[PDB]
Order: sequence, then structure tokens, then C-alpha cells
Amino acid sequence: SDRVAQLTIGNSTITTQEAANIIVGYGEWPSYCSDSDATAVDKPTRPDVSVNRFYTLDTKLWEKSSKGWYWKFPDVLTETGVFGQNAQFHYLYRSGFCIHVQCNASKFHQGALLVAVLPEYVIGTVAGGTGTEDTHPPYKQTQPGADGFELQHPYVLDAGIPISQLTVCPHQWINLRTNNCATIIVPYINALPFDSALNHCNFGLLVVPISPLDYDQGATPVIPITITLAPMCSEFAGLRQAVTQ
Amino acid sequence: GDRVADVIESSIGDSVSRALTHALPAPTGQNTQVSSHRLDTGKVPALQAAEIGASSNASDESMIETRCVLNSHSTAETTLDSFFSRAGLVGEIDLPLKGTTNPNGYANWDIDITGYAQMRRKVELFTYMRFDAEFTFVACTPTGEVVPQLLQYMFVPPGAPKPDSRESLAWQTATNPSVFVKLSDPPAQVSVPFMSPASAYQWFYDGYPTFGEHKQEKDLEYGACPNNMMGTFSVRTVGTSKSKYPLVVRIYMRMKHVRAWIPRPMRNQNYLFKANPNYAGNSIKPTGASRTAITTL
Amino acid sequence: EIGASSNASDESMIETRCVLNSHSTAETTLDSFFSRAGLVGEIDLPLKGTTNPNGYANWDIDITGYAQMRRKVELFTYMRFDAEFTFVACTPTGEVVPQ
Amino acid sequence: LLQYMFVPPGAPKPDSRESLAWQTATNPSVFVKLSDPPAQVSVPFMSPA
Amino acid sequence: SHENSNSATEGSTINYTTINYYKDSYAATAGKQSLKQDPDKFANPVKDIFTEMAAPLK
Amino acid sequence: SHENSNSATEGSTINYTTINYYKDSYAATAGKQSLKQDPDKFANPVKDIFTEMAAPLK
Amino acid sequence: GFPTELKPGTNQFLTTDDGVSAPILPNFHPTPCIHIPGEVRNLLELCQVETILEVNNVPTNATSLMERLRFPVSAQAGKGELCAVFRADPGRNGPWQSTLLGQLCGYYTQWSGSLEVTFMFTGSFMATGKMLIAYTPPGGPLPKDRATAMLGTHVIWDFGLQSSVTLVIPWISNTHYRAHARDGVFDYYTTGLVSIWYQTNYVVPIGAPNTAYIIALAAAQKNFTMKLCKDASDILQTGTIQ
Amino acid sequence: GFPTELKPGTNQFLTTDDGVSAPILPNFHPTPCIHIPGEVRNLLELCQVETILEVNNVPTNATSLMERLRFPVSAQAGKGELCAVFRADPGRNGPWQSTLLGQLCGYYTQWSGSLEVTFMFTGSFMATGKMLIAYTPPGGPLPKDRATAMLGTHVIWDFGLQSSVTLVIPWISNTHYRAHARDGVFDYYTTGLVSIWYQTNYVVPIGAPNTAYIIALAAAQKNFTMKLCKDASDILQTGTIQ
Amino acid sequence: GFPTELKPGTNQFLTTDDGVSAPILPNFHPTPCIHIPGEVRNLLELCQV
Amino acid sequence: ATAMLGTHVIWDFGLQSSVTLVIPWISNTHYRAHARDGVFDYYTTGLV
Ligand SMILES: C[C@H](CCOc1ccc(I)cc1)CCN1CCN(c2ccncc2)C1=O
Ligand SMILES: C[C@H](CCOc1ccc(I)cc1)CCN1CCN(c2ccncc2)C1=O
Ligand code: NA
Ligand code: NA
Ligand code: NA
Ligand code: NA
Ligand code: NA
Ligand code: NA
Repeated sequence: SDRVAQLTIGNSTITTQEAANIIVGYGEWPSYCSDSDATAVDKPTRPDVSVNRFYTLDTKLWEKSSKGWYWKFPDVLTETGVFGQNAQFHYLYRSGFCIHVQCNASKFHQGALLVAVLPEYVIGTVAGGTGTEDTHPPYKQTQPGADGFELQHPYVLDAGIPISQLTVCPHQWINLRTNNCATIIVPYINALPFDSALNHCNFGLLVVPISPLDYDQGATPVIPITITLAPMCSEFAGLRQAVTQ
Repeated sequence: GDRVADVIESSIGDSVSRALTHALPAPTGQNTQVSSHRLDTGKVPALQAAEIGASSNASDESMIETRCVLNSHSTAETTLDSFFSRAGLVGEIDLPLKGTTNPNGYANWDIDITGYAQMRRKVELFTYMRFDAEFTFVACTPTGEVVPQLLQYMFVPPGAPKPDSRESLAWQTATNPSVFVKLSDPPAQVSVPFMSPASAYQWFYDGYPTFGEHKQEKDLEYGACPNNMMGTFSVRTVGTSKSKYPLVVRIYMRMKHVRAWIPRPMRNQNYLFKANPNYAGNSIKPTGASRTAITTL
Repeated sequence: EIGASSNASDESMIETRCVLNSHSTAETTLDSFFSRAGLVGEIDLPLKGTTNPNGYANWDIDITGYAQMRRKVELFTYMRFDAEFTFVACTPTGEVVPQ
Repeated sequence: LLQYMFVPPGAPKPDSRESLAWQTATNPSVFVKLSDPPAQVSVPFMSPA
Repeated sequence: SHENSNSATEGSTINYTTINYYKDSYAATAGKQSLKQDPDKFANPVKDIFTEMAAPLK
Repeated sequence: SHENSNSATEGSTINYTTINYYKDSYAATAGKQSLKQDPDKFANPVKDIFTEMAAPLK
Repeated sequence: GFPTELKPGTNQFLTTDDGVSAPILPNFHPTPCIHIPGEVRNLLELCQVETILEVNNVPTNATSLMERLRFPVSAQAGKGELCAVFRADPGRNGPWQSTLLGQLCGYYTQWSGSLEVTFMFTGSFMATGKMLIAYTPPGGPLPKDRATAMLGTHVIWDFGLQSSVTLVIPWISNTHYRAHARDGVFDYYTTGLVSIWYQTNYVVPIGAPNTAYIIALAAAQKNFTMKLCKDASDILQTGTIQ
Repeated sequence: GFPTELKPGTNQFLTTDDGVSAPILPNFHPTPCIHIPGEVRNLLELCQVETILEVNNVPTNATSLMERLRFPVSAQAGKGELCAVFRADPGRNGPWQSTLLGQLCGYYTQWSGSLEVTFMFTGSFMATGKMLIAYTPPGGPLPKDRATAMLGTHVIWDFGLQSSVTLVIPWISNTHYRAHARDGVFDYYTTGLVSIWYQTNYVVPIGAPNTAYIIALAAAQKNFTMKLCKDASDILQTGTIQ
Repeated sequence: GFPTELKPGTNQFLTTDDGVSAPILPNFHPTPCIHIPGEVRNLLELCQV
Repeated sequence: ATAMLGTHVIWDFGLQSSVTLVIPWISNTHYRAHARDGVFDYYTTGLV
């Protein structure tokens, strides 16, 4: 009754029989930009169903030694379906997201993944080890696209901050003995009403195993983790030719 | 006009962001109510499901027999203004006589407060912050001595000409705000408004400032957001000749009328650079003290 | 040719949305623009010199010797106003002496 | 010019004239010259008792 | 007073009681903020709220 | 106050809200000006005004 | 006396401080103010007045300076050829520096609003033609061809009795205000690009010039405002003005 | 002029003085504030959010840091063996330093209120067990055995569909507020000890891991408040930050 | 500014002067005062013992 | 990734042994005739 659930949006429907409720980040639902917060004057385009639907972009394999991964939004979708096109043809973009991380196992497996959403997830580098070299993360590390990227030092979230406090952000846990998915709804988060879907990543999705995956020899060893997400209340403006970056 | 049903009944355009929580008044800590033994089935406050993502709702009253306690402890000292409205060092500007830095009697300081750990760690607890501020300028020689020297501080907003010398024409300051004061006077002090083009400054910007390819040589710009760059603060000794004394200017900032959004984990590795969260990889230390065994203090 | 600026607006050239503009026009009023103290004169009183080595000096009240201020006021042909004058004195190194 | 700073129990005590603790971001500090009149401030009742 | 409304908090859900002498409100003191709080925004942002007495996973 | 009227703006279409301590008004602050504007004076000083919709040369 | 206590700021001189100062001439009454035409109350009033935009800002020798005030059009080869281009950034070095809007803009750190450029064709009466004037919002690189330019905000101008056409550069920004844009991280505040193409062709009969010019006039819309007063980038003085 | 008289304090600069200072930009209006999710009004709001408590704070090499976030349980010999222990002092060096509560706590000299620690079992679904989690108020030395621990405030946790259990560390002090406790005379403000014992045993069938981990999440109750603002004990900077 | 004029006494520190001084800890609330036996209000109370 | 761009359902095994995929009527014509290889593939419904 809180364990079962169906998420239908657009022409896509998701089901789960082992859920742990739903989290609505910062207590508020995605909403379209009001006429008072807005500043751009052109009439926006709100594709609706063609872009606000569930997209299943990537699958990683959870292992006894995995460190964790992260994806940046809306970077992950900028090259997929009608959403991608609108994000490319338009200068301005804004939307919310419904994130559904999937991972099932057996009643004999164990482990716990922390699934969180961290706004303005700026990545740092190890500074050449000694901290004397002022290195910087490459485009492929800041905006990893759909394949996401693996954390080098999860304890500090590759940014000099404790993962132990990441729970201060909208999150859920995927404890195998309890559930097989996490569901987080996120509203538009920025200090501006609209922004570039290309140059700015509003937040990052983190999937990190805090309690190591384990099982005995003989149990299915391939435990996938799939990422499905749906934009919500997508709005675009400032039309012109398509641009990938 | 709209005729097809799906259009009439759509929610496309709702600008009213539905909120699930509302703020209540809490001037004091919650009181404790009396409670007694409960030997029930079905009822189970102690049992939780952290997976959901919420903190425990279990209270003192439901876990043990409690007495009544009228809590009058105030929550006033933990408000944003109470926490941040305390002047702290955010800049130091040297004006030496014989030196390698500013031996010309003037100096330009980029307005960035991330060069000092104490202040920096506090503000980085939040992603976005909107506030006004009170700046105080303490000047003296390097020994802390006070000398009869007249100085001019000038705010050079982005786009205004940065003085290139002690005799620059820009010191005419016809439009820029300037402050003339002696080292003998008390510290200069002024109020600054919230000047960003954005609704709030942000200590973290996960993106690039421009479009195009982001090749190696341009990665210095990852995380740079012009909305946080308020301009330059220039200082000079007021004269066409070099000053007879070496000077030091300490800049203190005290925020006021503060608003913050999106809390984040707090820095646990030493800071290295102003512009980024880079940390020393060979020296990743735990967040705190450690011990020999989990079963011993 | 008529001599007037275009009357064409955003609404009539493209499909626009509604935007409630609350941006203020206060900082562009005349007082906001001009009521900022700027340098308009420098008077030297040197000891051993070619100019005023007599301990006194006469300055003709004319503020057109300084570009910044001058260019601002010359945007208008006629101007009527009151003014606040501030006199900053010191030695050439910027030192303060009991004089 | 002098700097007086109140270091409550648990705050880092400066170990030198150049200590980082003098950044005084949260502790209350008073900057004053020996030439100024005596510094003066009001202190509340701070005990846990 | 009859001053400008340039304070960074102009129009906040929490009203302030401040002091000022200039025509620009942002020059005012920090004053006293209002003591409201909303822990649930961060500590319990769940859609279908669950009781204390009941078991969280129904 | 009961002072002289020596301000350079005495009798202006835009009223001011100022502060003063002396008997001569011109010593007062700059205060706040009134926010009126008349762009047409410079941007459209035509005798027979022409509509936007219509063609300017009828 | 009454107990007071001096606070920091004491004795300082802030050039923008709006305070009270003692009057030098007590009981002095100024000369009455008669009526004078053209009183201006707000700089914004001046920003709505069109001035000549030097789109053709290439000639530099004294004798050819007047050529910056106008660019040409002429019979082409019907391949939707490019006529001219320029950035729409009003407070940026370039064509806009010739306008009063651009200069006044230099006295403010941030601006916000829609801009407008009116193009007046000064060819002969017998000359006809259609042009495509486009505005490419941020992120869009200089359109390689007309087809690409046509994908953004644009106007198709037809020569006729009405010598002019107005291109509106609607306010399309992410931030409520833009600061003066320039090469570097501040290109974040760039407004975009304006390109002019031949939609049809400059056609003329026997007896009329094969080349005519266009004069561009620019100004701001009524939603334009500026803020955070600052000194202009230029100081028109080398040595001392005597 | 009006008769005044300067009092002590004149000219001093108190960093916490809340006074008025002259505005540098007259008539300047800030950019309007749009709606932004997650506004926080009081640090106490953050103290009620659970963060990971590093009960297992022993590993120090970089490659094993993530192991501090969780401690283990496993099949025993049914002798009510001890699983783990830690001080409940929130503002004391130790496990609490990993929590946001502990860090925010460092910015205040005194605190008051009940704390709570929620333990989440991450073993397999087929694993069962009962644990005894006890809180020993001041004066009680580290319980030598379960029987001794059981004499104080405690909870008996049963593994099941509900993965977690919450131990409440009720406010039991002599003083209304406690200052940060540490070795020495300041141990006067110590909160106490938390010990975890096996009530029954970690039982598992054939085919499931003999070792599973527990993740501890801590935060404060709604009667928690802090006072007497102070600088944190750490300053994350060695030399100058460039 | 407002016309003032300093009088003798300016800058002096009188140990018995009962004036106002800036608070070091804004918005700080002291620990509540519980009931304690034997409160004395005036030294004269002690003189009668 | 390509399949996911159309109408779909994500099925989770559990107490409920079954899941229902709906093949909504998405045609250009009001009716479809029996589709087969050739010009009559015009009436094809699609792929699952
Ligand atoms: C309060 C300062 C602006 C101070 O502006 C003035 C202006 C004039 C004067 I006189 C004194 C100070 C802005 C501080 N901020 C805004 C955000 N920011 C920043 C720095 C580094 N990385 C991200 C943001 C940052 O350093
Ligand atoms: C505000 C000054 C008058 C200042 O008068 C005093 C009088 C007494 C004192 I003590 C200080 C200043 C007049 C400035 N103006 C009026 C117009 N003007 C001028 C200069 C050059 N060419 C045309 C006009 C010019 O320089
Ligand atoms: Na005066
Ligand atoms: Na004065
Ligand atoms: Na007198
Ligand atoms: Na001041
Ligand atoms: Na006296
Ligand atoms: Na005082």
C-alpha cells in the first residue's frame, strides 16, 4: 500500500512491488515559471507529452568493489528524443525531474545504495596529489553524458565534502532486503527562472554503495542498476538553430 | 478558443508550485509531555524505515516514561542573521614600499571572499545566498602602527576602468563610489546592497560561463559564474609621490538581511584555491578523530 | 524621415508571453546620476616652486579641467542645481600635517 | 592598534600573533587603538547554570 | 520612515524589526528575524506521510 | 520645518522628500525624486501623431 | 553634555554619501527659474531616442569617417548572400558605441530590456528588394547561411513607400539583468548576433544606381532599465586640460 | 552645536556590533528575488536531518575510508557479546564529527536537547536477530557486560520488514545546557555512553552471508537548541588559499 | 551631519558611570533562572542578623 | 535505448505475477485491414 506503485507520465508507465514511498525534494512539486519570476519575453514552447516521459538511459553493474557513480542533469538527456532536440534548438530551458533508480536482487543478497540529488554538484580534482598543481576536471568529467562517471574518492564526493552528510539532500536508500528502487521528484533549482541546458547542470544524481554488495557463491552475481528519469513541466525559449554545446 | 477536451483539462501552465510543508513558529524548544508505560501491539514508534529517506519520527515520550518539562530555551541565536552577521576577515591588501607586489602605492583586489577558510566554510553550507553587507576597512603599518597617511578606496564595478597607477585618471571617481579616510581615523565602514544580476549569489556553479568547445586550456573556467563577480576594490595612497610608510589593509565583511537556499555537506578537506573545491589527493583525511577499536573508547 | 523613433513593440513583432517587469528606473534620474562627488579642481601650494611659492593660491571656479566630470555635465546644454563641495588637503605624499 | 577577541570554550585559542583564529568569523572581536578611549562592551549572563 | 526598498530581504515570509537613518533600506541594521521553522522540508519530504505509531512500510 | 526656499528645485513638477538641519533649503539632502518621464518629447515630437498599425506615410 | 559614542565610519568621506552640509550664503535666494523647453527627467528618456548605429565600422582615416554611418546593398547573384553582421551587445565595443544608448549604457554596470534597430533604405525610388534581418540568441554561432539565420527571430523587409523597417531584439536572457559583455567569462551576458541577408535581390531598372546605402538607427524599448551606476570606460583627456 | 560628550567605546570596531552604515549606492534596487526551493530559516532545521554517524571510526588509509560509514554484526556464540560502543557527546571528537549535527554544533558553545540515533540493518532478508542498544547516563562506566548495560535507558531491536530502529538519547543533564565536553574538568558536561549488544544472535540460513553491516544515522530531537555562537575548532587552510 | 559640540568629560572613563555599552552577543538568551532559596535584595537585610 | 523511446511498461516481478502491456490504437485510418507484406503493410500495427 506504500510498497506497490505505478508511475505513468507521457506514453510510459513504471511499476514496482517493493518500493519505499516517494520523495519530493525540498517539499515542492515541479511547476511552470510564473509571469512574475519570468524575464524573457518570447512565448515559451511547452511540448508536454513528447518530452515529459520516462527515458531509460543507462545501466551499471553493482559489484563487491564498486565505488559509486554520478550523472548530471539535464546533461544526461541533451541528446535523447524530443527533449534533446528542444534543449538543443533553444537557448533557455527549465524543468523538473522524476528519477527512478532500479536495482533488484534476491532475498539472499544484501547491500545498500544511497541515492541522492545534489544541486550545483561542482567537481574538484586531486590537485596533483600534493595539492600544489591547480588542475581542473575535463569536460568529459564535469558533463559525463549518459554513461555517467565513476567516483574516484567517494568519501569526499570528489569535491572535498563528506558523503556522510549527503543525506541533507533529497534522497532514498536501496537496501536490498527492503526495496528494489528509489524514487525522487525534483523541482527546478536555480537562482534564475530559465537557463541553458547545455552550459549549466542544475544538479547531480549520486548512486553510491555505502554497505557493500554481498552474496554466496552460486547466487546470480550480475546485479544491474538502471537509471530511468522523466522531465516534468518542461519549458523552452529563445529559439534558433540546434547547438550541441 | 480551446475546444478539444485534453486541452481544456490540461495542467500545462500551472505556476502555483504545490508545497507539501509549511513553516510554523518555534521561538523555543519543544516541551516534553508526561508519558507512561504502553504495552501495545500494532503500535511501534521505535521501528523505522530509513530507506524512505526521512528522519525518524520517534520522540522521547514514546520511547521512555517522561515527566513534563516546560522548555523555554530560545532558538533565536540559530537564525541565519544570528549566524552570519558577524564581521570576519575576507581580504588583505599589501601596499609595501620596497617590494615585489605593490611597490607603486596602489593595489587592485578582486572582490572574492573565498581566500579565507573560516568565513568560506560557513557560507559554503548553502548553495544560494542573497544578502546585503557591511564592510569595514582596518588599515595600519605591518607592526600595527598608526601613521598620518591619507588613503582612497574605490569600488570599480565590472566595465569601469581599473586604475593602472597611483596617478590614474580613474581616481577622479566622478561616478564610482570612493571613500577617503586617514589611517588615524577609525576604520572606514559602509553598507553594500545585493548586487548580482541573479536573484542570489551562489558558491557553487556546476557549469561553464560560455558556449563552445571546452578544451583543456579553457577548463580554468569550469565553475566560473559572472553573477558572483561584483568587480574590483582599489586602494591608493593619495599623492603623486610615493608614501613614506608601508601599509596593510584588512577587509572585514558582516552580512545582514540574509536568505539562503539548498544546504550542502560541510567542507572536510583543507581548502587550496579560491576558484574551486580542489583538495589534496595524497592527504585525504577522515572528517574527524579516529580510535583503535570500535569496542573501546 | 519623419524624425520620430520607431513605435514598433515586442508584442507586435513576435509572439510574446506575459512578463511582469518590476525593474526600477530610480537609478537613472538626474540626481542619481550626478549626485556623486568627483574631482573638479587641484590647487598646489609648494614651498620651493614656480607656481605658488607664496603660501596662497587663487583658483577660478571652473570645473571643466577634468574629463570624467566634464563629459557627464556636457550631455546637457542647460543645468540648474545646488552643490556640496568637499576639500581634501594633505602633502604631496598624502601625509597629514598640523597646518 | 590592538585586537581583543573572546574565545568561548571549544573555540581555537590563538597560538601566535599570526594565528588563523584571528580571522574571527564567529567569535566577537574588538579592534581599537591605544589612542582611542578605553574599549567598552556589554556581556550577558553566560553560564549553563 | 519614507525610504527606498532596496533591502535584500524586501518581501520575505519573515518580517524584520530594524533601525535606519539613510534613504536606502539596505543600510539598516540586521534587527530581529521572525522565528518560524520548517524542518519537514528537509527531514520528512515524503509524498504519503507515515504515522509514528504505524510501521513505515505498509 | 520653517526654513527659506532657496533650493535650486523649488517649484518643480517633481516633488522631493529631503532632510535638512539649517535654515536654507539648498543645504538639504538630494533625497528621492519623483519617477515621471516623457520620452515622446524627444522620441516622437511630431505634430500629427501616426499609429503603429498604420503606415507612417499616409 | 549628552552621552554619545563614535562608531566606525567617523570622519570618512564617501563620495556618494547623501548628507547635509552647512550653507555658505544664508538667506540667499536663487534667480527664479523661467520656462525652458526640453527638460529631461530621466536618462531612460534619452535611451528611447534612435541614434545612428555604425554597423559599417571599418574605415578609420579621417576623410572616410562619414562612411561608417552607412552600409551598402546592391544587385547580387540571387544566392541569398550575406550583407552584414554585428553583435547585439549594446554595452560592448563595436557598432553600438556610436549610439547615445551605447554611451549612456557605459555609465551603468547592468542593463535589462529589449532593443530595437530601425533600418532606413536610401536608394532611389525605382529600387526594390527584400531582405532577411535575423537576431540569433546566445549560443547560436554566426549563421553560416541564410537558411541557418532564418531559424531565429527575424523580419523580412520589403522596400516600398515606407523607407524603414524595425528589427526588435527582444529581451531573451537567463538572468534578469546583463552586465556589460566582453570576451572572456563575461561573454556569459552576451545578447547575441544580428545578421542581414538578401531575401530576393536589389533590383533596379535602366537609369538608376546599382548601389544604394542603408542607415541604421538604434535605441531601447520601453522595458529597458539600467542599474549600478559606474564610470564610463573612456576618459577623454591625455594630459592636463588647460 | 548641540552639547554632546563622548563615552568609552568611542571609535572601537566590534565585529558583532549591529549598527547602521552609509550606503554606497543610493537609489539602487536589487534584482528581484524569484522563488527558489529549499529555503532554510534556522540552523535547527538542519539539525533534525539525520546524517551518517561514523561509529566505526578506526580505518584511516584513503582506500578504506568508506568503511567508517558502517559497522558489522555476524553469527556469534550466544554469550551476549558486545558489538560496539561510543560516547553520546555530540560536540566531542569522535563518531559524531561525521554528522551535520556535530559540525553545526561546533559553531555554538552550549547545547541542550535530546538526541536520536537510527540504526539501519543492511543484511540479507533471510537474516534475523535481536540487539540490545543502551544509553548509559553520566557516572556510569563503560558497561562490562550486557547485564550492566541493561540497567540504563535502552531499546531491544528486532530485525524484520522494518530495517531500522531508533534509540533516543533523552536529555538527562544536571544543567539546563551542556558545553562541549572533553577530557578534563569539562567532562562534567559529558552526555554518556551508547553500547550495542547481541540480545539473541545474528541467525542466517544456508546460502546467506554470515556478515552484514549496520548504518547509523543521527540527528537531534525537537527540544534541541544551541547558544553562545563561536568559531569552529577547525580551520581548513594551511597556507594562503590562492 | 547634525551639529554637535563636545563638552568636558568627553573620552573619560568613570568607574561608577552607569551607561550603555554595545552587546557582544546579539540575540543571545541567558539560561533561565530557576528558584533558589535565600535571595538577598539589600545589604541592610544582612545588617539585622 | 531505442525501444524505450516508444510506448512501454517496466515490469517488476513480485506477488503480482502478471503485468499488462496496452497496445493503444494509434492509426492514421479509423480502421485497419489485415496487414501483410506488400502495400498492405500500410495497415501494420507495429512491433512489441
Ligand atoms: C559581498 C561581496 C560583494 C562586495 O561588494 C563590494 C562592493 C563595494 C565595496 I566599497 C565593498 C564590497 C560578494 C561576495 N561573493 C558573492 C559570491 N562570491 C563568490 C566567490 C567565489 N565563488 C563563488 C561566488 C563572492 O565572493
Ligand atoms: C558649481 C560651480 C560654482 C561653485 O561655486 C562655489 C562657491 C563657493 C565655494 I566655498 C565653492 C564653490 C559652478 C560650475 N560651473 C557653472 C557652469 N560652468 C561653466 C564652466 C565652463 N564653461 C561653461 C560653464 C561651471 O564651471
Ligand atoms: Na558641512
Ligand atoms: Na557634512
Ligand atoms: Na558653537
Ligand atoms: Na558608516
Ligand atoms: Na560635562
Ligand atoms: Na560601548
